Amino acid sequence: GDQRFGDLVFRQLAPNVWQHTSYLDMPGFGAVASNGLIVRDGGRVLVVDTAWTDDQTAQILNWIKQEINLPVALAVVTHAHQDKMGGMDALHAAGIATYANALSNQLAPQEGMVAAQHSLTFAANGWVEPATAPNFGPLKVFYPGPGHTSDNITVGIDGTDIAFGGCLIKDSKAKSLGNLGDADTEHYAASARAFGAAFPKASMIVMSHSAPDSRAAITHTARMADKLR
Ligand SMILES: Cc1c(CP(=O)(O)O)c2ccc(N3CCCC3)cc2n(CC2CCCC2)c1=O
Ligand SMILES: [Zn+2]
Ligand SMILES: [Zn+2]
Repeated sequence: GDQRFGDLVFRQLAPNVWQHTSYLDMPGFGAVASNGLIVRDGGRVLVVDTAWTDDQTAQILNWIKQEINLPVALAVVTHAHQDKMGGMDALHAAGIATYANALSNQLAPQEGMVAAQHSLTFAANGWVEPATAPNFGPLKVFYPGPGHTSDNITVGIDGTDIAFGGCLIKDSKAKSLGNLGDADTEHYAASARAFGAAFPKASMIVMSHSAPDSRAAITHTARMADKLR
């Protein structure tokens, strides 16, 4: 059930959850799909990840306006790369409170990203320090450890079977682990499984560059990561 809205695709995953998809024509490799989430929490909307660009991100807000018609209370972005943080200005222009890993906001300038307004910090166990993620409601935010990037974070939705690995997790039939230029070879496998252990009740794993999968994605990604050991 893919709904086309301008150059973006929206798919309902569950009663209060949609997957937003945006495309960037990358030279030689084609038009790359990137996924985030839109979660209705009672009388407000929560956004996970921007589109690639400000224009695309503004089309997510246009879609929310038409299809939900409630204020976007906050957005959380899963690491400091264009597919996840490219549209930060569009969120700020819309007056939306924005949250990222402290380290994402630290990296954002040199990555050519605009920093989120607010910084998340994580306890030893990797769960977000609740003080830093206020009014997140059903969004459960977890730092699995260094993987796809050193600053990558994951999000589960309470009252839902859905967990989001971002660019850390690839689908169960994936060939490679993709871009590893900013990756941590050592702890990737561990981080991939820490995400799995953090959301064990999650039967639908949403990820950046594939349609939603089974938990096989996590094991498959972790198993492919174990070759980097
Ligand atoms: C940041 C980044 C991404 C997004 P992410 O998956 O790393 O989050 C990317 C995402 C996808 C991608 N092709 C998709 C199929 C296989 C590879 C390449 C990506 N390249 C490398 C390009 C930079 C300019 C020319 C090559 C990236 O630099
Ligand atoms: Zn990335
Ligand atoms: Zn990615």
